[PDB]
Amino acid sequence: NFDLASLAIYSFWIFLAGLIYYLQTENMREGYPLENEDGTPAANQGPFPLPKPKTFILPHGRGTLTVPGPESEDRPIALARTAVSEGFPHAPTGDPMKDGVGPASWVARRDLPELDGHGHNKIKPMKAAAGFHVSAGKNPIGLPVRGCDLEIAGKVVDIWVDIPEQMARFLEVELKDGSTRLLPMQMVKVQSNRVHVNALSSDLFAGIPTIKSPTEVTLLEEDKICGYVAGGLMYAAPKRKS
Amino acid sequence: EYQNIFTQVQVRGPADLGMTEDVNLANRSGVGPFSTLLGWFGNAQLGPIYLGSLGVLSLFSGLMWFFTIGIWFWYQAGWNPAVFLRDLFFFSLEPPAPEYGLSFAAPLKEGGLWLIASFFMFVAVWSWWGRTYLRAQALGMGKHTAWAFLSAIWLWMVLGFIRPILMGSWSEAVPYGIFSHLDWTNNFSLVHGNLHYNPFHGLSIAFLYGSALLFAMHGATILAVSRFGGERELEQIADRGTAAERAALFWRWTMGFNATMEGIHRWAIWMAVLVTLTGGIGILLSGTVVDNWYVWGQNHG
Amino acid sequence: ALLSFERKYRVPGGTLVGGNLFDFWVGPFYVGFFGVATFFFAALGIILIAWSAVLQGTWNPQLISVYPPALEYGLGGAPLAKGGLWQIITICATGAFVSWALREVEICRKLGIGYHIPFAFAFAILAYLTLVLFRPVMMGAWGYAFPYGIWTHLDWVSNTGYTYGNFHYNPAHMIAITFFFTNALALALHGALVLSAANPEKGKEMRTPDHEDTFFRDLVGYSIGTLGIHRLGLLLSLSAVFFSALCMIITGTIWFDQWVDWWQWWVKLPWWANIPGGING
Ligand code: BCL
Ligand code: BCL
Ligand code: BCL
Ligand code: BCL
Ligand SMILES: CC[C@H]1c2cc3[nH]c4c(c3C)C(=O)[C@H](C(=O)OC)c4c3nc(cc4[nH]c(cc(n2)[C@@H]1C)c(C(C)=O)c4C)[C@@H](C)[C@@H]3CCC(=O)OC/C=C(\C)CCC[C@H](C)CCC[C@H](C)CCCC(C)C
Ligand SMILES: CC[C@H]1c2cc3[nH]c4c(c3C)C(=O)[C@H](C(=O)OC)c4c3nc(cc4[nH]c(cc(n2)[C@@H]1C)c(C(C)=O)c4C)[C@@H](C)[C@@H]3CCC(=O)OC/C=C(\C)CCC[C@H](C)CCC[C@H](C)CCCC(C)C
Ligand SMILES: COC1=C(OC)C(=O)C(C/C=C(\C)CC/C=C(\C)CC/C=C(\C)CC/C=C(\C)CC/C=C(\C)CC/C=C(\C)CC/C=C(/C)CC/C=C(/C)CC/C=C(\C)CCC=C(C)C)=C(C)C1=O
Ligand SMILES: COC(C)(C)C(=O)C/C=C(\C)CC/C=C(\C)CC/C=C(\C)CCCC/C(C)=C/CC[C@H](C)CC/C=C(\C)CCC=C(C)C
Ligand SMILES: CCCCCCCC/C=C/CCCCCCCC(=O)OC[C@@H](O)COP(=O)(O)O
Ligand SMILES: CCCCCCCC/C=C\CCCCCCCC(=O)OC[C@@H](O)COP(=O)(O)O
Ligand SMILES: CCCCCCCC/C=C\CCCCCCCC(=O)OC[C@H](O)CO
Ligand SMILES: CCCCCCCCCCCC[N+](C)(C)[O-]
Ligand SMILES: CCCCCCCCCCCC[N+](C)(C)[O-]
Ligand SMILES: CCCCCCCCCCCCCCC
Ligand SMILES: [Fe+3]
Repeated sequence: NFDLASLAIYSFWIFLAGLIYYLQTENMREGYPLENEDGTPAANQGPFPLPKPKTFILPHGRGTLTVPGPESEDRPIALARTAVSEGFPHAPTGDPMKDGVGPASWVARRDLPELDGHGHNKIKPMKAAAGFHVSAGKNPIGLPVRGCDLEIAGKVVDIWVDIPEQMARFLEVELKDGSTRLLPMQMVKVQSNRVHVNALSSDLFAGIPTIKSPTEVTLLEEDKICGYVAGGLMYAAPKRKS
Repeated sequence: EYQNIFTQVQVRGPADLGMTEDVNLANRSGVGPFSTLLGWFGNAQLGPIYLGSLGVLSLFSGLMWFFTIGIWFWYQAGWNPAVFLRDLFFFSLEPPAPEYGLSFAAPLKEGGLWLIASFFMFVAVWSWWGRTYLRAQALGMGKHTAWAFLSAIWLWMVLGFIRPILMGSWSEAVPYGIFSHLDWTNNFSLVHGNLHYNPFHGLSIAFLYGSALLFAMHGATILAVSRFGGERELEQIADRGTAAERAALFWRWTMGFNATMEGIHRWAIWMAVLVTLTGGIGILLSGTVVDNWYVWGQNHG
Repeated sequence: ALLSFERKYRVPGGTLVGGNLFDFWVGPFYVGFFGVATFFFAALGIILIAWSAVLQGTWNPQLISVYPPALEYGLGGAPLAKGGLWQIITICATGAFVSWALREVEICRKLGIGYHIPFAFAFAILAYLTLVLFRPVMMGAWGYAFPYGIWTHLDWVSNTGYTYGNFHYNPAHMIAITFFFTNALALALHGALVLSAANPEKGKEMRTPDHEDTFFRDLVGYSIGTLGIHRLGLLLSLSAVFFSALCMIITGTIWFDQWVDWWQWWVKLPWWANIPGGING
């Protein structure tokens, strides 16, 4: 009965159980311990223990990250309980786009730009990135930008490029008042005559968070920008035509 | 809506020459041309490439392996280019017949050429393995790639080398031919009593299927959150953003648990690596320990 | 219980059906209307499999096997224990899979993310329906579908394959296998690359994505990039399942011979069929 193949297949299942245990605890380095909806630690944390901490040494003198560690949202959250029991939605108390909740949420990432391997800003406007140019597809610069209400909101003045990846990440759009906003590349349709933005009506473009420097964008800013624009799919759909 | 499967606007700039770290820059090629065609799906830049001693050695033995097989195919084709093209998928360089055991004294036309080809292949693959280790070390990286590559090498080693040695003859090894190695694979299952009943073969299939499941899930997930920069996975590990949080919450709400940006890549590497790791065990045990998997299975239910 | 960052995401809305009626969670699990539908189809299909196991006479999971109707039933209904349980379970399985995908769409909407995931899940549903619905119907009988049992469905794979010789020779099957192999290779590489950058040599800072591109250019002269590798992973796995479904939809419907025959056209073309000496002469 107990031959070598049998011993091997039993040994593998013991190995695999250990491997799954390792993999699951490794995947608990963010977001745990579990919390109650009031924010206090939950009683049932599951059958897997928290992993012991590990450290990353970040490049360019940016410090170290130790996970897991005591965590915090580091921002106000404008939502209210809608039920005494757990499991029910929390409703926005205010303007969810402006308050950045739900699909418009952003994370308090570092207010510093991501850097490339050489310590330079990873994302730059094309007008500040020597050599870069549109090499294929429709060049959107100078094209008009149109929201889901079919009204024009501005025109494309530049493209923000991921230098190491050679990839367009943001369109910079000038509004009727002369200020500009960044629009994620993944959220626009570059057409032959226009750029169409389905997520926002023309009058919600001005509510896009602004950046504090004309030639760089921080990780915090990217998260606020991208979360605002994505939250338009749920919270601007009243103003989305047909 | 835009799906981000193909790039909308390609942008091009000066070629990226790469990180330097401890790389010996003498062995780096020049920069190749940009490919607009490739640029629709991924990066357009071609090269540079690093070519040091192990690379050159690997390419050399690699081509020798290729040439040995090719010369034999021309011989089987009576040096006729039309017969060559017509029967390309049917030619085969077979190992020595069982009579020659593990001897290296088989005449070329009778399996000697196979041993010579296998020698070249063995040098090319192992020097390529060393190259994936050293290319990582020169850049200060972890050795995960070289380790993952060892799992693929394991199954290849079992098939061509370890199992034939434990069996007592080179004739147990796999022939070099398109259709002939398919026939080898089917005959191997018949001879060993149906590989479906080899539990390590079943495990290998679960991890192969699970690899397509996992990459579909992870590729789709990252694309779904690329509107938040989700594909910048290294910085999302260092400084979790809403891309990582939505990615995790999609899967928690769907199936009740989730990964982290770093941890999904540990799931990924093990999923794939287990394919050939269990596969190699299952092949290694066939004919050495278990002769008939179906009959073995019947007494272990 | 919530992840530490989860609460700000737990807002109302995004449902396709039923408004706020099913817009709630059970533990980590989002429900929704299609959460309820999934549960109903799943519970009913599991009950039916219990019923089938009673009729079978065993409760050992490795012997339960719900078979489809005999070929003589063509495409007609069958009595519960002569293939009808298989038919109702296939309805429930189909219902549960589709409900699962529509629940995923509701979750995508609530989170504001793309619909890629249920789109990719649909390819797997397609493949399942190719084997239990599309191919049986085109062939004229439910009995061409596979049985629901751990080992019996493997025997079905083996019987179906060897009906056509060595299934290896099916050229759509070769394409599908090539994508499955290349996908596991790409997955190993992608997992290793990211981990090798986030967990570098002892004594070193975390690497950057620039190190990842450089490693792959040094290794093979090309780097697809961070967006490209996830595009590729999705394409490889989806293409593998797509050519899987293709290789079966055409087997027994527009091709009936041994698959090795498909390659004998290239063999006996009239301008070189007769040249002697080699393999095919
Ligand atoms: C795809 C082409 C063939 C086929 C060919 C093979 C071959 C060949 C093999 C399997 C194997 C398996 N197949 Mg099959 N299989 C098919 C269709 C299916 C379907 C289906 C509804 O279409 C299902 C659920 C399964 C399920 C299974 C598992 C029992 C096992 C490992 C799969 C795996 O890990 O995948 C990847 C998925 C994951 C890693 C995620 C987890 C999936 C879990 C494990 C699914 C379990 C389902 C459970 C047994 C049944 C339902 C439970 C309900 C409560 C009723 N197969 C078709 C007919 N399958 C292998 C085996 O060991 O069989 C004994 C094997 O060797
Ligand atoms: C009639 C056929 C038999 C059968 C016989 C076998 C046999 C025999 C074997 C498998 C193996 C495998 N089978 Mg089986 N198999 C059958 C039915 C199935 C079914 C099914 C639908 O029923 C499925 C899904 C599978 C699936 C699988 C895989 C899980 C597994 C291969 C892993 C792998 O990645 O290998 C591909 C990867 C490699 C071979 C490693 C390659 C590594 C080297 C280093 C690469 C060198 C490259 C070289 C240098 C050239 C490079 C060119 C450069 C690009 C320039 N089989 C039936 C029962 N199967 C293998 C296994 O592990 O079994 C346990 C195996 O050996
Ligand atoms: C696992 C069990 C069996 C097996 C079962 C199968 C089955 C079944 C199938 C294949 C298929 C293939 N197998 Mg096999 N195969 C085995 C072991 C091997 C080994 C090895 C080092 O051991 C090699 C080099 C190959 C190579 C190959 C390719 C010809 C092909 C596509 C593989 C793939 O997806 O690669 C992933 C890698 C890449 C995408 C990178 C680039 C790789 C290039 C294309 C491979 C070149 C190899 C060789 C030099 C090519 C000569 C080409 C011209 C004819 C001149 N097999 C073992 C013995 N293999 C499929 C096929 O199409 O067969 C006709 C197929 O249907
Ligand atoms: C002796 C057998 C024959 C042979 C005959 C066949 C036959 C016959 C078929 C294949 C098919 C396949 N073969 Mg073949 N094949 C052989 C040898 C091989 C070898 C090899 C190394 O030699 C390889 C690599 C392959 C590879 C493959 C794949 C291309 C394909 C299986 C994947 C697929 O379709 O997934 C598709 C995926 C699915 C069907 C999964 C669907 C899952 C659903 C949507 C969700 C399930 C949920 C579950 C029930 C719930 C789980 C709940 C949880 C438990 C909580 N075959 C030999 C020569 N092969 C199959 C195919 O192409 O099918 C289309 C097929 O039918
Ligand atoms: C974990 C399991 C999976 C896996 C993993 C894996 N494979 C790997 C790795 C990893 C982690 C590597 O790091 C390594 C690598 O470098 O990948 C980029 C490798 C790799 N896996 C490879 C192949 C491969 N892997 C396979 C399988 C798998 N690999 C598994 C599914 C398969 C199959 C059969 O399924 C194949 C064919 C290679 C791409 C590469 C190993 C490279 C190597 O060993 O090279 C030595 C050989 C040569 C240098 C010879 C090259 C030249 C040829 C003789 C052709 C010449 C043609 C002609 C002369 C010229 C034509 C020119 C014109 C077109 C212009
Ligand atoms: C298309 C590429 C690959 C892929 C993709 C994919 N699969 C997916 C997804 C994606 C993107 C999901 O989002 C989804 C998911 O949530 O994953 C966690 C899913 C998923 N893929 C799964 C399984 C699976 N996928 C597979 C394949 C693959 N899926 C492809 C290779 C396979 C196999 C055999 O290769 C399996 C086993 C599940 C984990 C999950 C879908 C879960 C689901 O639909 O749940 C609803 C249903 C139930 C809770 C139970 C229903 C029970 C039935 C009523 C009764 C039993 C019927 C069944 C026919 C019996 C079968 C017996 C077997 C022995 C034959
Ligand atoms: C970058 O990103 C990434 C991540 O992130 C950072 C990720 O994580 C992931 C995710 C990947 C991983 C976590 C890796 C591991 C995953 C794999 C290896 C893939 C394999 C997956 C598995 C094997 C697990 C699959 C298991 C499944 C399918 C889930 C288990 C099945 C269930 C439990 C289904 C049950 C849920 C259902 C049916 C939906 C509805 C739920 C219910 C509870 C229904 C109840 C119905 C009712 C009627 C309840 C009634 C109650 C009422 C009325 C209450 C009333 C209230 C009052 C008080 C009034 C990826 C890909 C990623 O790339
Ligand atoms: C004009 O044409 C020319 C002449 C230029 C050509 O060259 C054309 C070339 C071709 C047409 C090439 C055709 C090539 C193929 C068809 C390749 C197909 C190959 C496969 C499908 C691979 C099958 C599996 C191969 C395996 C399993 C190899 C195993 C190798 C062993 C693990 C190595 C063991 C080592 C041994 C036995 C030697 C021992 C020596 C030591 C030092 C250890
Ligand atoms: C007798 C049968 C047993 C198998 C025989 C040998 C087969 C060879 C297989 C090797 C193991 C499979 C690969 C391991 C998993 C993938 C790598 C990984 O995740 O761990 C490596 C990790 O630490 C990083 O390396 P370092 O940077 O050096 O710490
Ligand atoms: C509760 C379940 C218990 C099951 C029974 C006990 C365990 C069974 C036996 C063995 C399981 C062994 C699993 C080992 C997983 C691999 C661990 C590992 O590789 O650690 C080092 C690694 O981080 C370095 O990676 P990097 O940090 O990326 O370099
Ligand atoms: C001199 C020019 C010679 C050109 C020769 C071209 C050879 C192309 C071969 C393989 C590419 C496919 C690789 C797929 C695996 C990628 C793994 C990965 O994760 O890469 C991410 C990205 O590259 C970093 O972020
Ligand atoms: C075979 C692959 C399935 C692996 C199963 C992983 C189980 C993880 C469940 C952990 C529960 C997490 N939770 C909800 C307590 O936080
Ligand atoms: C690392 C992820 C773990 C995935 C686990 C997959 C479980 C599949 C079980 C297949 C059973 C095969 N067999 C012959 C031993 O029964
Ligand atoms: C192999 C099947 C995997 C199923 C995993 C079930 C979902 C995880 C359980 C969640 C339970 C939550 C309780 C503590 C929060
Ligand atoms: Fe990734």
